[PDB]
Amino acid sequence: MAVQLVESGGGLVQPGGSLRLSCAASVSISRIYVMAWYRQAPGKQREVVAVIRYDGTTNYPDSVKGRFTISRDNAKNTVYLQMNSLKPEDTAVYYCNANVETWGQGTQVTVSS
Amino acid sequence: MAVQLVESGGGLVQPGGSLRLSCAASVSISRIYVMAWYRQAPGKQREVVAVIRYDGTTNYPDSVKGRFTISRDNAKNTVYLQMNSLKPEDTAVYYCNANVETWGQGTQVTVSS
Amino acid sequence: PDDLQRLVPLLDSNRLEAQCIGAFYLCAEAAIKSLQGKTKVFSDIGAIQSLKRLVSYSTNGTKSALAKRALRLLGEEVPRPILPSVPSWKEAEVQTWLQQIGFSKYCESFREQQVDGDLLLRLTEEELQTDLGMKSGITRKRFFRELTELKTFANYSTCDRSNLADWLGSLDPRFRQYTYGLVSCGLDRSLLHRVSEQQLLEDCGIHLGVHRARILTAAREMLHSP
Repeated sequence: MAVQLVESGGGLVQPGGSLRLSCAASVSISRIYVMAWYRQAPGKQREVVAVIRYDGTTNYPDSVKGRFTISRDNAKNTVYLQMNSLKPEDTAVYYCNANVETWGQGTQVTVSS
Repeated sequence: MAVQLVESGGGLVQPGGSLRLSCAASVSISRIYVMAWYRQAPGKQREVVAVIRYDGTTNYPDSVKGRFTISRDNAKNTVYLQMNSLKPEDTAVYYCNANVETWGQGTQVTVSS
Repeated sequence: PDDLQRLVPLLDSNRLEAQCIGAFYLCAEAAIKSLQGKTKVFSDIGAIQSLKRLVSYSTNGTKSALAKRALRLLGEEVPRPILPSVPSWKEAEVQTWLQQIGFSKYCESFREQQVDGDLLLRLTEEELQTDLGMKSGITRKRFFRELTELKTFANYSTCDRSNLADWLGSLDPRFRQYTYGLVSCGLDRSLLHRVSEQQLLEDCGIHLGVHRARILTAAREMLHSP
């Protein structure tokens, strides 16, 4: 019953440039109420970067509006995050989150030469 | 008369691990009164990390005591910085500094996978 | 065949009647094609994916009932939503929920008082205003908007024996939010039928008079069923 989430993507890029992260679940995503992406920088606490509900209405924080985009894919159970214009401070470990309780394991993302 | 400084080293390493940066001048180092290394992180201002005088007495800030080491090399005019145990927050652009006025151009240093 | 593909996006319509007739047609021909061996047309045309989609999170008795009848004729299993188990939470989940809804500036106070899921679901305006620090009535109104959105989509199975949540949802989907106030106070489906309005006001925490009246009439109508 306990859903398992697995992430993919990550790694490193240059300042300016896009990337796409994927998060795959054990069941149909269309049953889950909310799903979300979270970001934890070294030396600080977690924070949200995108959420999406069962009806596909999404909320973004003001920090990353226009630069990120979250979407469900119903073909294979996978939620995508698209990161278009990157800054140097957007380097952290990223986590996938089901309803509230269940977490993923995270993927490291870094931006430099 | 205006001394030119050129750096070398930099790049990227993993958390935990050593690196050595070099700074070469246009004249004999043994004529210069003080030389110093400076560190500027993205989103903040510069700060000092090591100084060394003509008589070879060195001062370090409390943040990096025991982990860094600066030395003159009199064979070829070059001052070395040795970075032994690295943290994730020790990623920045590093500059070489002659007496006070003259600067280098800097080298980027990053710590991740 | 290819004719069935034209009836595949019609279900996405905004109006009700289009959805109703599309479901009636598909379910009727499923019942027709069910006794023979050819059930594989529903597989390779991909209509089963849309049916398995729309059955969860739908408050429409006709279309959902028809979709359930269609699925159960093809020998499949109906999905069910995966709702948060709010009333068994701890402080970590409460704080990440506060990150999620956007009230991240209050995560400190909710940590000092050690608010958890059982205490979260029983908050009033005095606890918000006095000691949690939400002074402005606009901010408390936004918070309660978010809370009542969460409460209608929770999972009360670990504490609701008599299945009160479905009884409240059958009246009106907006009413499911009251279920925890009815259970922590002690009620259940059997002994519900003899409660007064004045008990519904301060014990179960129902504030709107209209909801009290509708709940009272609908309960009192189910008078002595056993």
